[PDB]
Amino acid sequence: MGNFRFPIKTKLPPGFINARILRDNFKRQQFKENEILVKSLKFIARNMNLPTKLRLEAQLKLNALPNYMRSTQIKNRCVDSGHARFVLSDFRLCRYQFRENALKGNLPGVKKGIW
Amino acid sequence: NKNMEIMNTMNDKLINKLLYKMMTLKLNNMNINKIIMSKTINQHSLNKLN
Amino acid sequence: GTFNNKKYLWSNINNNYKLNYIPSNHNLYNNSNINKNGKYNIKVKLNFI
Amino acid sequence: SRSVWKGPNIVPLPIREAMTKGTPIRTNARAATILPQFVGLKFQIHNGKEYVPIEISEDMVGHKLGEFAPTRKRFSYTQT
Amino acid sequence: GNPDILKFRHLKTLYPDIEFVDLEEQYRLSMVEAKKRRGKGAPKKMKK
RNA sequence: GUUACAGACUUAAGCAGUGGAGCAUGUUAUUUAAUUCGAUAAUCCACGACUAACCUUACCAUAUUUUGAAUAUUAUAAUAAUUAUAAUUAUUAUAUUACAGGCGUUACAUUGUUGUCUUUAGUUCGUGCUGCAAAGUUUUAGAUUAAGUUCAUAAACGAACAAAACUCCAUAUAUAUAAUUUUAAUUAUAUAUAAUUUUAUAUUAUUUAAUAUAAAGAAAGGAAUUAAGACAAAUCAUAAUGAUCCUUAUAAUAUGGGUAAUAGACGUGCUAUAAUAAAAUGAUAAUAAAAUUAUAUAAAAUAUAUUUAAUUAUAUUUAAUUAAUAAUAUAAAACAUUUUAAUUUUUAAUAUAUUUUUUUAUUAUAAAUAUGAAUUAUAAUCUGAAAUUCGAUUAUAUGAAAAAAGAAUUGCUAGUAAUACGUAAAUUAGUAUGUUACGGUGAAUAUUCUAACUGUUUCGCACUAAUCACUCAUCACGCGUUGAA
Ligand SMILES: [Mg+2]
Ligand SMILES: [Mg+2]
Ligand SMILES: [Mg+2]
Ligand SMILES: [Mg+2]
Ligand SMILES: [Mg+2]
Ligand SMILES: [Mg+2]
Ligand SMILES: [Mg+2]
Ligand SMILES: [Mg+2]
Ligand SMILES: [Mg+2]
Ligand SMILES: [Mg+2]
Ligand SMILES: [Mg+2]
Ligand SMILES: [Mg+2]
Ligand SMILES: [Mg+2]
Ligand SMILES: [Mg+2]
Ligand SMILES: [Mg+2]
Ligand SMILES: [Mg+2]
Ligand SMILES: [Mg+2]
Ligand SMILES: [Mg+2]
Ligand SMILES: [Mg+2]
Ligand SMILES: [Mg+2]
Ligand SMILES: [Mg+2]
Ligand SMILES: [Mg+2]
Ligand SMILES: [Mg+2]
Ligand SMILES: [Mg+2]
Ligand SMILES: [Mg+2]
Ligand SMILES: [Mg+2]
Ligand SMILES: [Mg+2]
Ligand SMILES: [Mg+2]
Ligand SMILES: [Mg+2]
Ligand SMILES: [Mg+2]
Ligand SMILES: [Mg+2]
Ligand SMILES: [Mg+2]
Repeated sequence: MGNFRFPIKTKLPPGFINARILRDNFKRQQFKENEILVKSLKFIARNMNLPTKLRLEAQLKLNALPNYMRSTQIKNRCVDSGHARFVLSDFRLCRYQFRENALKGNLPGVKKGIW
Repeated sequence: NKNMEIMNTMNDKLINKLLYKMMTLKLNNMNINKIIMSKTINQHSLNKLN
Repeated sequence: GTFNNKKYLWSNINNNYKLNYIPSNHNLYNNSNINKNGKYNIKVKLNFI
Repeated sequence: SRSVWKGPNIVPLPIREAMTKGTPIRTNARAATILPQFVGLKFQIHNGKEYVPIEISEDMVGHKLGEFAPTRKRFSYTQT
Repeated sequence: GNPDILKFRHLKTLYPDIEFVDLEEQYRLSMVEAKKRRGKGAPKKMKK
């Protein structure tokens, strides 16, 4: 609607905001909210023992779930910038941005790899 | 837990910005004394942050 | 002045490197204020014996 | 769902209304498996750009709908 | 991160006595004012 | 489009490759609704991109949002926390403008950063001295070094950014600690010491310097660091900012499609073209290192593919450990037996015998394979909500090209190259022929001739935004002046 981009009013993440970041964050929140439910639906679907009609219904429900319920849709962005390439998980940062931070001394220990 | 460590260092970085923002004052739109501050250093002992 | 340290040159004390790339005695920094014309910055680098 | 167990890939469609009265089904699915329950129903499967009219024969029963709506144009070279 | 983090807005709430200055915001406002002056301000938004 | 010397993976040897084949990947071109954008001589082309199914994405088709992600201003109203049924605050809601927002355009506006010259040896300041002076000397006559590092000489004497050194890895020794069940003490990790090695005898050239010999030592590498300037080199797609342009659209969300299109072409790789080389097998499990495992690592064992079982692949189900303790994971080449078409250079029927896993005799055994693994058909499995465009396995079939590759061309001097030697992680829900890392086994060769390209130098110089420099004449366009007639 007009007052918000997505259906649910989620907060903005602190520090660096970006449109893509915003999109990702919301998606992550929705996944967190509807994680157990999705799992339960999946279980019901992939069951040889259960009634077939019920499993079909569960599968249909899973199919009909939105873009923001999907775990696969989540993509690890850089947190300092808003890039989504070469994003290292141990400091949620992009390649160049990580290097910049590392040389400054923001990642406490990281340091030059001299051998 | 490295996730927690990452979250802590993010927090610290965010606080630095906040501190920087605070550092500049105004006096009835007469004088704007810009106190310069260094980059903060955050000491995370088991008990306490400093 | 100078950016070499002569305490490390002829004694038992050795130089050490901060993040394995900045001689301990050095301390480098920059800060980039925006102007009317655009962006600029100001590198500073002190030695401290 | 490809694997024989847990298949087929089922999607919700306006199937029963099409069966009652010949109203083509405009699918933007392209990953729904064709079933025996819709052979002889008119589908209008998406191609990226334009919806493609298809009448599902009994030979199509195993396949996906997107397999019959070819997205890219047939390549040629301008011999200059 | 933690969405509830202190912002410049709050630095007025917590410490009203201290007249703080957000520098980046002030700069932005000055730029906007300059744009308005020289006929390069934003066009008025359509409502319909 | 200049002299002259010196240098090294420059060349020369040498080893392995590219260039031919098929595939992978990037690029081009063309196509396309869209094939997003950038990188595109050295200094682009598995580059940005450490994983394009959706998402990521920026592109396209169709839908639908319009103060939207912020900050501030002005109003109505509702809920919750705090106090002793009222009030103070914090928020939310509906609006209200300034705006917000823009991977739109310009790295020939910038920042920061990076590439190349470059680990190349250059780049300058005080005082003194020379010149009327700009300037010069210092900063070099020699020589030497890897080197503007050094000794010889010198109107110089000192001093900085580079060089070297301190640094890290690895090594040797010492001390400390580890109740030698987290054990690997053959270790790990803090702190030292150690070398840019020393000494002496001789032989050449001038007290020293190269060679040789000897005795003393564990004493032998790699990494990071790549100056000034330049290339208006790369980046506005990490990010930010100037100017400029868009503001119901160049901003925002969903569903699908595209980034994977294919004539020719160009790089990088991978796999090959069989016997100084490929395949089966090898459980008192021949021998490593480095690193990962709370967004997990998954052991044993059962089941199916598969009559034994092992192998390999899935499923079943989670033992152990969030780690010097358990798991990823019995490392692999090696070495050993067996087999191997081309090959009547073998087989099998007879005899044969002091070559018996074999010999001899006589009979019959008549250019792509028992190489390679492209291409395709069907069936299963895996991840995921989803595998059609467009992913990864396994099985049963399919079995192209390719017979060591033209001119030309790439990397590498040692634990290096090479390796049909394997191992790990980063990026993932899922996929490495890529990337970044680890050990294993381990060579061949060697400097004199010439192209280039770096130093510094010779000569020249009408250039100084410095050769993308400067610069000459006609012709063409206008406005004067003065001749001829
Ligand atoms: Mg050669
Ligand atoms: Mg060719
Ligand atoms: Mg080829
Ligand atoms: Mg652009
Ligand atoms: Mg392009
Ligand atoms: Mg899309
Ligand atoms: Mg703006
Ligand atoms: Mg956009
Ligand atoms: Mg730049
Ligand atoms: Mg550009
Ligand atoms: Mg000079
Ligand atoms: Mg010089
Ligand atoms: Mg050095
Ligand atoms: Mg022991
Ligand atoms: Mg430089
Ligand atoms: Mg340029
Ligand atoms: Mg440039
Ligand atoms: Mg810009
Ligand atoms: Mg931006
Ligand atoms: Mg838009
Ligand atoms: Mg591509
Ligand atoms: Mg390359
Ligand atoms: Mg072979
Ligand atoms: Mg097992
Ligand atoms: Mg273990
Ligand atoms: Mg073994
Ligand atoms: Mg052939
Ligand atoms: Mg074969
Ligand atoms: Mg093979
Ligand atoms: Mg992903
Ligand atoms: Mg090796
Ligand atoms: Mg020299």
